[PDB]
Amino acid sequence: KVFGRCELAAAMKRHGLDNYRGYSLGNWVCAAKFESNFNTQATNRNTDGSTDYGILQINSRWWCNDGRTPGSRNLCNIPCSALLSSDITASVNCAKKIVSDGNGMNAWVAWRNRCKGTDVQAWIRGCRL
Ligand SMILES: [Cl-]
Ligand SMILES: [Cl-]
Ligand code: NA
Repeated sequence: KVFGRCELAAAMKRHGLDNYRGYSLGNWVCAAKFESNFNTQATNRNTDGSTDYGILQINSRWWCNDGRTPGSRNLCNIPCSALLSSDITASVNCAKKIVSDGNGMNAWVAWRNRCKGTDVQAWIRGCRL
């Protein structure tokens, strides 16, 4: 599923991400835009052999099991394919664990390079929330 901007904002609110660990909703919408272009099906292979999955590009070395990343830790205890669903619950639940690990949203490269320090509230402007 390719979400619209405001539709995704509403879904992430319904799932408790607004101000989760102090990150306002716009931060999460901005991260999703630049990680996946709001597409739940997005996948991208990395040089180390791991793969990133879904709307928030969650990595198969640490967070989910894809059966082809040797030494994977599977800290979210889920198959990576579950992160590609039109239902974002599994992605949100795993993201909550990632953002709590100590580095906050700096775990998402695109957030640090394209969202951090910008006017992220623009990503929710106009939306009925
Ligand atoms: Cl959803
Ligand atoms: Cl933080
Ligand atoms: Na915001």
